[PDB]
Amino acid sequence: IVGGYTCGANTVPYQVSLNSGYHFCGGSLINSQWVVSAAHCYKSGIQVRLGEDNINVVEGNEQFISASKSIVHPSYNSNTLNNDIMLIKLKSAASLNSRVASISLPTSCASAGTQCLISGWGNTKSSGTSYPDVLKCLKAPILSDSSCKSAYPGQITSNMFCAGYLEGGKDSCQGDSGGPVVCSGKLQGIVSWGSGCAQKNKPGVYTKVCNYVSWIKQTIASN
Ligand SMILES: [Ca+2]
Repeated sequence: IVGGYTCGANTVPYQVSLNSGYHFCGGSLINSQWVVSAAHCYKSGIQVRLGEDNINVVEGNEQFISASKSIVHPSYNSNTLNNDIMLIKLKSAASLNSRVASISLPTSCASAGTQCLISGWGNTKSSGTSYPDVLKCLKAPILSDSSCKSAYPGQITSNMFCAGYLEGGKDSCQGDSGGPVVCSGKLQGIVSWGSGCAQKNKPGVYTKVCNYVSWIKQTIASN
């Protein structure tokens, strides 16, 4: 997260860290046994880390649970990043409390102008590299489809939306991939892609979760 603030320990209780020896992506806990992330975060051997703030220090509220199955969206296209969404089943149910909790799925899509919260452990600089150890947060609005398509001609599908600031300075960045975009208490987006981080006229692009609720629910109900 570039240009954000320190969330505060366990203030984003649905945020998870995907770990393969090191943090490599975020995700969101949608129930006691399932996490949703980006398909471009797929790899074998994932451990899901819940209840984290400092990812390099054991602080007492963590739960470390291995993944038992990963399901990449059937129509994911790695070249365009269309359908950039993945489900991860945990080997055992998480223990839900005030610091580890699930985030609701949306019943309706959020409209442009809605303010959302984006969070992650990604890079905090637009030029250079500095990775924080504690969770960072950014408040950002959903941008109009027109402004999003104008920023990225020929690249935005109906399964994507832009959020952030056209003037730059504030954005998600490398290492935030797969993490949540939460608006009015519902998961509306997944950190997907962009052109660099926090550059003028290049806002972040996010997977539009409201298009995938049926697939998510049917998949969880049969796996
Ligand atoms: Ca920790």
